[PDB]
Amino acid sequence: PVSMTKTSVDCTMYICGDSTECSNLLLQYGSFCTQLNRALTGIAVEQD
Amino acid sequence: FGAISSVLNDILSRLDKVEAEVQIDRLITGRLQSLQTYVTQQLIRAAE
Amino acid sequence: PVSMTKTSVDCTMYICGDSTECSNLLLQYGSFCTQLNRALTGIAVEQDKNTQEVFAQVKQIYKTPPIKDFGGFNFSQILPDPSKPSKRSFIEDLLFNKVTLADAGFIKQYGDCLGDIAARDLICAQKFNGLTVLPPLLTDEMIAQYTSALLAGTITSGWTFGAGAALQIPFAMQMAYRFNGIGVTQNVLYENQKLIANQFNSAIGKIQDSLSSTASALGKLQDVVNQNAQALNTLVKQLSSNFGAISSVLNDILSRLDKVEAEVQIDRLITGRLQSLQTYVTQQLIRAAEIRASANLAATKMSECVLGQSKRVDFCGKGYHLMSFPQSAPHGVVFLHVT
Amino acid sequence: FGAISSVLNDILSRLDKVEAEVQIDRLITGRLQSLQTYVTQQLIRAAEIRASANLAATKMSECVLGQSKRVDFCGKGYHLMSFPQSAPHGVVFLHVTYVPAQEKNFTTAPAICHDGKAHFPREGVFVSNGTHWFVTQRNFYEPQIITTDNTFVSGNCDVVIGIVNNTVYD
Amino acid sequence: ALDPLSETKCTLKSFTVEKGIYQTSNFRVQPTESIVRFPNITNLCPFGEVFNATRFASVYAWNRKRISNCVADYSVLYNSASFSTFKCYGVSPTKLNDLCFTNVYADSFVIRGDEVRQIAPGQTGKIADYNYKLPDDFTGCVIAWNSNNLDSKVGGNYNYLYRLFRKSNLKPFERDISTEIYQAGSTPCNGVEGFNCYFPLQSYGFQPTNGVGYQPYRVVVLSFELLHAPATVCGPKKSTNLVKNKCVNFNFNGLTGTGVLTESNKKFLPFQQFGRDIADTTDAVRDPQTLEILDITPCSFGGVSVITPGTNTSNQVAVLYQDVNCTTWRVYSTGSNVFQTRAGCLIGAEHVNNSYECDIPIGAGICASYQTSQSIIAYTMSLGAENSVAYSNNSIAIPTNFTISVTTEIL
Ligand SMILES: *[C@@H]1O[C@H](CO)[C@@H](O[C@@H]2O[C@H](CO)[C@@H](O)[C@H](O)[C@H]2NC(C)=O)[C@H](O)[C@H]1NC(C)=O
Ligand SMILES: *[C@@H]1O[C@H](CO)[C@@H](O[C@@H]2O[C@H](CO)[C@@H](O)[C@H](O)[C@H]2NC(C)=O)[C@H](O)[C@H]1NC(C)=O
Ligand SMILES: *[C@@H]1O[C@H](CO)[C@@H](O[C@@H]2O[C@H](CO)[C@@H](O)[C@H](O)[C@H]2NC(C)=O)[C@H](O)[C@H]1NC(C)=O
Ligand SMILES: CCCCC/C=C\C/C=C\CCCCCCCC(=O)O
Ligand SMILES: CCCCC/C=C\C/C=C\CCCCCCCC(=O)O
Ligand SMILES: *[C@@H]1O[C@H](CO)[C@@H](O)[C@H](O)[C@H]1NC(C)=O
Ligand SMILES: *[C@@H]1O[C@H](CO)[C@@H](O)[C@H](O)[C@H]1NC(C)=O
Ligand SMILES: *[C@@H]1O[C@H](CO)[C@@H](O)[C@H](O)[C@H]1NC(C)=O
Ligand SMILES: *[C@@H]1O[C@H](CO)[C@@H](O)[C@H](O)[C@H]1NC(C)=O
Ligand SMILES: *[C@@H]1O[C@H](CO)[C@@H](O)[C@H](O)[C@H]1NC(C)=O
Ligand SMILES: *[C@@H]1O[C@H](CO)[C@@H](O)[C@H](O)[C@H]1NC(C)=O
Ligand SMILES: *[C@@H]1O[C@H](CO)[C@@H](O)[C@H](O)[C@H]1NC(C)=O
Repeated sequence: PVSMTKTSVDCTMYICGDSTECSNLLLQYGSFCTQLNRALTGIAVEQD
Repeated sequence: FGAISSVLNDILSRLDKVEAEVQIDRLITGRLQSLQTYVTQQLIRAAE
Repeated sequence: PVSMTKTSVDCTMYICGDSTECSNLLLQYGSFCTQLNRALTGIAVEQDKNTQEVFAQVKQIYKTPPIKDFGGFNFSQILPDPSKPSKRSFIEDLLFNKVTLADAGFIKQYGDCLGDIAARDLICAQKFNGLTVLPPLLTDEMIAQYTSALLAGTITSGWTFGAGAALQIPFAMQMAYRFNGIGVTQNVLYENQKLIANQFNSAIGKIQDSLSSTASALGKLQDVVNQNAQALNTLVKQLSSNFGAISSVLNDILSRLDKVEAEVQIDRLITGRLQSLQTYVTQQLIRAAEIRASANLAATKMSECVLGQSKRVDFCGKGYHLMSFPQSAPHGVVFLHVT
Repeated sequence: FGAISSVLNDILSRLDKVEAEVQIDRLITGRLQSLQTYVTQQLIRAAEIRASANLAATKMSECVLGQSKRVDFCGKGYHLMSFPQSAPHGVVFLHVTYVPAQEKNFTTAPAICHDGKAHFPREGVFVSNGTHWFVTQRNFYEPQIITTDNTFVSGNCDVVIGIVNNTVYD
Repeated sequence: ALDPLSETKCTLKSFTVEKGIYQTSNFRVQPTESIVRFPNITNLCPFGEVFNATRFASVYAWNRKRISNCVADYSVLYNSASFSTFKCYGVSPTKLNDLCFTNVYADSFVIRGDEVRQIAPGQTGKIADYNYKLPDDFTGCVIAWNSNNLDSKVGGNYNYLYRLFRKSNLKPFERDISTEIYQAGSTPCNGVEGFNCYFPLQSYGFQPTNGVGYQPYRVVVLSFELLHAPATVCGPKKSTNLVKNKCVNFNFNGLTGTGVLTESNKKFLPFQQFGRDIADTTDAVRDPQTLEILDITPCSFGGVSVITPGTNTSNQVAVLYQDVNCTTWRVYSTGSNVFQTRAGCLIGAEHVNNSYECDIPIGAGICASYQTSQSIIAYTMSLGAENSVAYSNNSIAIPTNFTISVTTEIL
């Protein structure tokens, strides 16, 4: 094996979907979604 | 995740802002934990 | 890359700061902080282990020969200059100048962080939240000395010092045998000695010019340093999360609520900060595994390209490998492969 | 984990279903987090162990099943052979290698000029014991009389730097 | 807490410590004094003008009064005021004496005894929907007390009215005093009452012989903000002197904390009271009395390590302060041996000029060992034995013998 599937996650979409109140409450976290997306982007770049 | 329901729509239609806040926070914490576990497993598999 | 930044975390300081009630509540967890500190200590020890494996392969310190009569081959660019306070080569100086560390030293006094500097300075903010950076066991001077001994052994003795009991040999005959190792008869080496020496000197000068220009090519070490700094800064920044509590500040909750009402908020904050610390430690462990793999590769390359001539294709540069020269670099090694 | 007690029995005997539900949920979350941390650490250690085992298999293939030319891959020195041994959760390689022991100084030249042509050892190095010149292998001092059978001719003597004149036997 | 060695023993959960260096807790500085800085206000809050008012307003026209520049010493209400309901939402009651309140507004009205429960952030009902609604994120305290001896008349007190038949629910903290005729049916009304058209305001009975649920109740709702703005209403806490450049506990306008206060170059805007860093912690504060800006710095700072040769060998230990330069010092003790290496000050280890192989890695090229009297010695580690190769342009070294070496590799 050489490469694996590259994935991206919309954390707001996964956690809250279309709920505005849930997104407003999730705004009190912020950096964790960015950290997860940064790790996923690093994995995706490493695959290529 | 310890909440009354796993659906944000049911909680929002069932409780006011104050009462639904704790349930939405529990759901947010659980889904963030799930995303973190997925990202950690993806990182380990990417290292392999 | 060879090693990464070694970090230590005061979990009580990060989660609770100076709050006595928060520390009393955090005492009900106990073992998680010890587990995180154990993992961080393992990573810190592994960094020094990687550095020792990469650079301390030989324990027999060889000095630079005085005469320096190497048959027209010039190594002053990769040999140390005693004028510099650190006995490192000019190319090593260029490599050191192209990587910027987060902190110049490792001692940041309380008076230096007193005042507004506790916020403007990222290191002050990290240290005021229980995040400290441990220095490597081996200084840059000692790594430069190890590289110096390896280079002196590989130029004066060639491959023999890698097998013990360094045997002196003229560099022309070492080049002749290395030519014989790649399928070319030694008379080609001896009949083109001036040309080969001139080409080697020109290539060394070209590498020096490339390093001295704006072209860095040292992005791996800078990426490692930036990753460590960004992880620490994200750990600092995550302290502003409420984690479902009324506030992200323990002082506000304590001044705003009694013991019973503030207990749940402090527990939520403790859980969130413990989760953040756990995520940081897991990411550090993964990055340490990657750095350990890189350091194992670097040690193998040092053994098979500097201590000897490798027949493996594209393992010690592109082309038919002749020799290799090691150079120290911030948190890493630079191999000059002559092929 | 923020609950009133760490024992489920105490909570169940102390609270009804509704009041004990939150405490049991807190305990469940904490213990699940502990299990997740243990599994992640086990995965990282398993990756490290897998790397070590791959290295061990490569060493078994290249040092026990054959003689390796890689430096310091099958012990310190010139590798001769290796012997495997089992051990609890691991392997022990006994690497048998050849190490030079007693070195001696010699005066050496890159080539020898006999009749206006340069001669080269083609197997080892030219050395002198003070007055006469011999040709010997590099890893062991076995001086031999310099002849045309252990030398080859290439070019003149005006190009090689350091060439000396000595008699080459026929 | 006895010494770093005992801290390491507790952290390792064992009574014996092996040889090595262990990171302990960071250097901690305990506060020495406690200071309170409140704005200098002497006037008492108008408790008589609020809870002792002769006439109260109707619930549909609830009165709002601003409270500013006063001391909320509510203990003065203990003498004569008895409250059936006193519920605080955004603050614990026991902390009310140690806080300062930003925007104090008292909403006073009179309702039924059964409608007191409707005065809450998330209640429904006639009063909660059409007369007076509290916000979901309400920060304040609701107080209610029976006023049958004041608001009841033998023939019936009809001076208090409540809004009925409203088209939509009232927004939080919204007042509706319109007297337009409500249209319940499909027939439009033209300013007259009849059939499906009624007056929106109805009067309470409020007779002395009525039940406790039908008796009048006076309700005062205090709304305020906490620890975010300058604030001008403060609790009955006596202010002390301002202490600077020392680790003290501080209570600034109700915000409690611990740290060192220093003069600040920050220029606060007139509406700003507190400054926060990127971690949302209060790092700057305006003094309520001197109106000067002060930076707050945490007392604890600096990593600490403890080096031991093993409890089975000796109880002697060395302490490395990674952020202290020994050239008062932020150290637990300074006994005789002080070296001040790189990576911190080493106390309890004797520096020697000799170089040995590393035994206990201190860092920055410095190692420690337990040598012979026996003591802990710190030294610069040796990279190896010094050698020179007798290189020459015509000299070679050739082995005349060999050794068959067998080495062990564990994987
Ligand atoms: C080996 O290379 C160095 C350059 O790194 C040579 O030093 C240069 O010498 C010339 C004149 O000989 C000067 O103009 C340069 O300024 C020197 N550069 C330095 C000192 O960095 C050195 O001469 C070379 N060795 C030989 C034998 O030619
Ligand atoms: C082989 O390549 C070398 C290097 O490219 C050639 O040497 C060059 O010769 C030209 C003249 O033909 C000179 O101007 C250059 O300065 C030389 N370069 C160097 C580095 O000395 C050489 O001519 C080529 N051919 C042979 C047969 O050697
Ligand atoms: C605030 O006023 C607006 C407008 O006067 C109200 O909106 C009206 O609501 C009625 C029914 O309640 C509708 O028939 C109108 O068509 C609406 N008009 C507009 C312009 O929106 C609104 O309900 C009032 N809010 C409150 C809380 O009383
Ligand atoms: C004149 C109003 C000033 C309001 C200032 C703002 C906040 C101060 C807080 C609470 C004061 C009212 C307490 C009433 C109950 C007393 C205790 C009891 O009997 O149980
Ligand atoms: C005839 C019974 C129909 C029940 C239908 C089911 C759910 C509907 C809910 C609540 C209706 C009763 C409200 C009583 C209190 C009114 C508000 C108040 O005064 O505080
Ligand atoms: C060779 O001679 C040099 C001095 O010229 C000496 O230092 C070295 O030890 C000698 N080598 C051997 C193997 O005797
Ligand atoms: C060198 O070797 C030759 C032949 O072995 C011998 O005749 C001669 O005496 C030797 N010279 C010295 C100086 O040992
Ligand atoms: C070594 O250098 C000297 C210079 O004095 C020279 O005479 C001699 O020929 C050289 N020998 C070799 C083998 O290059
Ligand atoms: C070898 O012979 C050449 C030509 O005969 C001569 O120039 C040279 O000096 C000789 N070598 C020595 C060491 O004398
Ligand atoms: C309220 O009025 C009563 C009766 O006049 C009086 O006794 C009491 O002290 C008053 N309380 C306040 C706070 O003014
Ligand atoms: C009272 O507070 C004011 C701030 O408005 C300040 O100017 C004044 O000096 C203070 N008085 C005393 C006696 O502290
Ligand atoms: C400590 O301060 C002195 C100057 O007082 C300085 O020379 C020294 O380098 C400092 N220590 C370190 C480790 O930098």
